[PDB]
Amino acid sequence: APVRSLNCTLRDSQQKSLVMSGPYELKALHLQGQDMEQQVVWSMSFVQGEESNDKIPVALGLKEKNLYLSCVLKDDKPTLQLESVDPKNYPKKKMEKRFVWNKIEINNKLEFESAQFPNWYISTSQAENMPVFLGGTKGGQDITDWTMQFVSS
Repeated sequence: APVRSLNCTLRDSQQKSLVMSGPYELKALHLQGQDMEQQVVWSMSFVQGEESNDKIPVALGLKEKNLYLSCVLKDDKPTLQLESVDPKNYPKKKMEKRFVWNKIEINNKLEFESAQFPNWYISTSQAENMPVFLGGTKGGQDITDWTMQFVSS
């Protein structure tokens, strides 16, 4: 097949799950039991780019939906957003740079660094039910570590 993908869910190091807040926004919160069902399921694609043993470029989109995690400048600052794309042309092996994320395997966790903006990571707040955002600080007050779970697809 052209581009390879696998389905998964993501949780931050504080065990918070992701749910689609608005139409183009994600929020992180502690979920368990029935609520679990609300969590977003992703289709992670292995696209083209600078690769390494612990740095794999990927694209992140919602499963079965033409929505992808993108990186753009807003108020002179790298920002995260969910972007709509033509459902016929995606996903592809050569994704536009703003859609590429470097999946980094640290200790036993994962970090998602923007390919566009070096050292900017998909982060979550310690707080409950807050938006997921792009952060440029490491080891600070915000969470930048994740674990992924593979789903039967």
